[PDB]
Amino acid sequence: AMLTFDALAETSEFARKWVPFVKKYNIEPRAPEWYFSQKIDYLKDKVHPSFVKDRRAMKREYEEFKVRINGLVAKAQ
Repeated sequence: AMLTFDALAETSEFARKWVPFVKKYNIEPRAPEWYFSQKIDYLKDKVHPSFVKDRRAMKREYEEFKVRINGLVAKAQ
């Protein structure tokens, strides 16, 4: 029930980075929590030269997003 104007805009700004990312590199699975948490070594079958750099940026964007959300849950009491 976290839907608030800040929660919605942040989720949308993140999904607008994650969704292209998933399509471009055919990320499996598509859920970002399960993907980064499966530390099954994730380089198999990836061939694009921008992947390593983009995956590292994206992990940082996800992690920061997850924190901003945490701070919106705690700002609803």
